Amino acid sequence: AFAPPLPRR
Amino acid sequence: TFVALYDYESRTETDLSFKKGERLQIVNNTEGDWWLAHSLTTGQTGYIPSNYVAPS
Repeated sequence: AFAPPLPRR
Repeated sequence: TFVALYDYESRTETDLSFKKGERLQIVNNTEGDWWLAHSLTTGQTGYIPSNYVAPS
């Protein structure tokens, strides 16, 4: 769960 | 061909967005956190995030 939010590239 | 597990929602027009089910050919980037794949529909580019897809 908690999809990894785009880590700003 | 890779498969998009989680719907990747891009915020810009550069990287295309894909829902759960869209497939994309991996171009490069074996690690890191951002790979570039080419959709097999319109034949365009789509920087797919290393996360949200999986080889299958």
